[PDB]
Parts: sequence; C-alpha cells; structure tokens
Amino acid sequence: DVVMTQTPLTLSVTIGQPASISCKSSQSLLHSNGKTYLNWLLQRPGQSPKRLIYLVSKLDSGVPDRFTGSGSGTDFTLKISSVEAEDLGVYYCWQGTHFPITFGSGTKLEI
Amino acid sequence: NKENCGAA
Amino acid sequence: QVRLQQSGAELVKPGASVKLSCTASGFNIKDDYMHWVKQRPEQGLEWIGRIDPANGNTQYAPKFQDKATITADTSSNTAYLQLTSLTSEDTAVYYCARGGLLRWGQGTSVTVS
Repeated sequence: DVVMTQTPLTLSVTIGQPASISCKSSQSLLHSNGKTYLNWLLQRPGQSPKRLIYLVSKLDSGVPDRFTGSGSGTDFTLKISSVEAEDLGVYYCWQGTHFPITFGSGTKLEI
Repeated sequence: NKENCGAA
Repeated sequence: QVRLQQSGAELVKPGASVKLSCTASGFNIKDDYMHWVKQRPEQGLEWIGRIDPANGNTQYAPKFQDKATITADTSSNTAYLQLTSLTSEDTAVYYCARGGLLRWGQGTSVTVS
C-alpha cells in the first residue's frame, strides 16, 4: 500500500511564525485520469479532523489563504505563512489516488 | 464529484 | 448546515459486537461516498472502508475486510459500521465522513473492557 511519510512529526513554534510540513509518498499520486489526489487534514485538539487542502493546492471552503499546498508526484508540502491559535493541532496528509486510502502519521503543531 | 474531488 | 451525527460512546466487553450509526444532515448520502475511519492515539488514522448508498457497493481496506461491515439506509439517510469480535486494539474513536473525507462526524468512542 502507499506509505505516506510526514516530516517533521512535531512542530513547536511561536505565534506568528511560518511553518512548513513535508509529505512523501512511496509511489506517484498522479492518477492515470490526470489529477493528483493528495489532501491535507487538520484535527484541532479535542476536535474531529477536517479537510483543508485537496488536489494538491485547492483550499476547502473557510480555509484561510495563509495555507498553501504545493508539490507533485511523490513530494508535497504544506506551508503556513503565519501560525495562529486556530492552526494548532495535528496535520495529516492523505492520498486518494490508489486504494486503500492511506494517511501520514501526522504532524503535531503546538506552541 | 461523488468523492468531492478527494479521491479517484 | 451539513452535519454528520454519530451514535453515542460504546463501552463493551471483549468478544462482543457493536454497531455504530452515522446520520447525515444537509445532504443526501446517496449523492456521496460514505467513509469510515478508525483513530488510535498512537497508531493514528486508518481508513476502514467506503460505501455507495446508491447501490450498496462497499470497498474495504484489507486489514478490515474481516472485521468491519459497512451498510447504509437512504430512507433514514444513515450509514452504519458493524464491528465483530472486538479486542483490546479495537478500542478507538471511529469516524464517519462524506465524499473525499470533506466533512467528518464527531466520532464514536469505543472502549473494549
């Protein structure tokens, strides 16, 4: 199955500072149909997960544009221009190109 | 878009 | 507002079998794929499977082809997750989610005592 590797695993940062999370897959997430189904979840503490990014770079409704998704093939990155209190929690990348759907082990963002 | 663009 | 309302926490004995429910509000489940995801504090997130409420077609991650059974009822706009032979590991928070994991339920916490 597609193995999703996230680095770093934990990220302790100051309010206002930028952040960057890496997501690497064992195989290419570029589907034969021509689209790359790599997504990003945010799960705030005590909260349920919620999708932030889909199709590498698309922002879901309500998601601040402080977030930017990028990358291609097997190498993807989530960047936060400025970390706010609402951005704290665990970030999971996951792929939907190949089944079964697999998740990265998560990156804990805290202060 | 049954998978809401999240998966194939 | 779209809501995914999951049944209450289950506290059960090793060997039993629970059946979790996920009642959708604000959309028709047959227009989507309904997913189920398991989460453990250390092992993380694990995709259980997916169902098409329009026809009943299911796809499972091989780890759960045995254990989980996913069903849906369009009349009540509800999806279900049935788990057999619960062990100590099955202790987890179980999430339901609409197509492409766009929105998630509050999760149902299962504890195998």
